[PDB]
Amino acid sequence: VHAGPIAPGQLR
Amino acid sequence: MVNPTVFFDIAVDGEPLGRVSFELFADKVPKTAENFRALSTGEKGFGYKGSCFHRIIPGFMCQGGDFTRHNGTGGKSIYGEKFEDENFILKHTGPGILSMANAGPNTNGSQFFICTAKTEWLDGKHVVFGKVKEGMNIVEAMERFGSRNGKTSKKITIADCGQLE
Repeated sequence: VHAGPIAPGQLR
Repeated sequence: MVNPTVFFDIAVDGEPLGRVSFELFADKVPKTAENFRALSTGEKGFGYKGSCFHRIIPGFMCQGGDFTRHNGTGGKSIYGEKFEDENFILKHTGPGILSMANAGPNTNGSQFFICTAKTEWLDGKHVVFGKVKEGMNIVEAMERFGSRNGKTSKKITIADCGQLE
């Protein structure tokens, strides 16, 4: 729902 | 060929900070560059002037371009609400890369982000279409107002914008 690149923090 | 140069004059809580200028790679990503260019001048009737950078994550990127909802949900292109990923020839090679923010494959609208780091994991998922020509120091300055989850300490807006060359 909110656009944008996935952050390092969302990945680990 | 001469690639467009567009600028953003950044304001922090209404007080103007500085100018960031971009070269847009129209010779290699023609449709994505034209969309950002026409939204910078506002020649189609809507655009970036006045919108804010709603999401700034220090050491990663600064994202903005949501001129309808101002929170990452809106925006629209000059083509329609969304358009397809044009190509992935250019990579996210370091600070200053200008790339399309999206909500998955083929969801390009008006949101964009400026990398403040090499972000290889975004290659092949976000279309790179430009780079900061001058004002990298202004981009570094914007970073101080972001947070780990992207919320900004101050209201960061595009006070003015347009095309130089």
